[PDB]
Amino acid sequence: DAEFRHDSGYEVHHQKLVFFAEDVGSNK
Repeated sequence: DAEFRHDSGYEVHHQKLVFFAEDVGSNK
C-alpha cells in the first residue's frame, strides 16, 4: 500500500516537476 502509491507517485512526481520545468522552464 505505502510503497505502492510511493514509487507510483515517486516517478509520477518527477513527471509533474518535469512538466513544470518544461512549460515554466520553456518560457523562463
